[PDB]
Amino acid sequence: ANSTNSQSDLDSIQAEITQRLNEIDRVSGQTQFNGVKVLAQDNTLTIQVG
Amino acid sequence: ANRFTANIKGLTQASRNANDGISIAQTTEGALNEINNNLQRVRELAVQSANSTNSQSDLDSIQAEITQRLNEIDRVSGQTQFNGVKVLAQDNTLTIQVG
Amino acid sequence: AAGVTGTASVVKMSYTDNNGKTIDGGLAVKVGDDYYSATQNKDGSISINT
Repeated sequence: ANSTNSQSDLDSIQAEITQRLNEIDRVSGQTQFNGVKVLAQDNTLTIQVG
Repeated sequence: ANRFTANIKGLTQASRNANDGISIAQTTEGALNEINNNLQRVRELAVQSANSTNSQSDLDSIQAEITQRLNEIDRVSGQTQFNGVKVLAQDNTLTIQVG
Repeated sequence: AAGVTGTASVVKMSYTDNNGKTIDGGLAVKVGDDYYSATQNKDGSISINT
């Protein structure tokens, strides 16, 4: 929000923002339990307890 | 806890935002003061001009002094800057989030 | 081939910021308000990057 920023500094910050977002996507895609992409799709997993 | 943490970080950032705003304001005020200093002193010569007894050589000399001060005003206005920003060099509105 | 309609010419890029600072880049091709990054052929002709 700092209007003092020049376009160069704005791009500097944009760079880290983009990198962090892409890292979020990376972790979401790559996380998995025994192959279950626990962060790649809405799901409902069954666990018999009785 | 997450909500309060986010609020804390945002307020912290607003801190430095206000700090830079104050910095630019003070730079502006200092430049303003110097130009005022270099302006009223010139108006003094202008008033001196009014005397009828002056010879036109003296009138041109006083013109030279006034022009020197105008050049100095322009030079100082150009010099005045902050973090690559020239406050007196252009009309502008600057927005500093504080929330 | 792309169907771009208008005059084709080679221009050099200049950018200015809110500070008033200015910079210049390489070469490009301008059709109306559009632009395309350009590369120099060794003979002096120009090509569009893809």
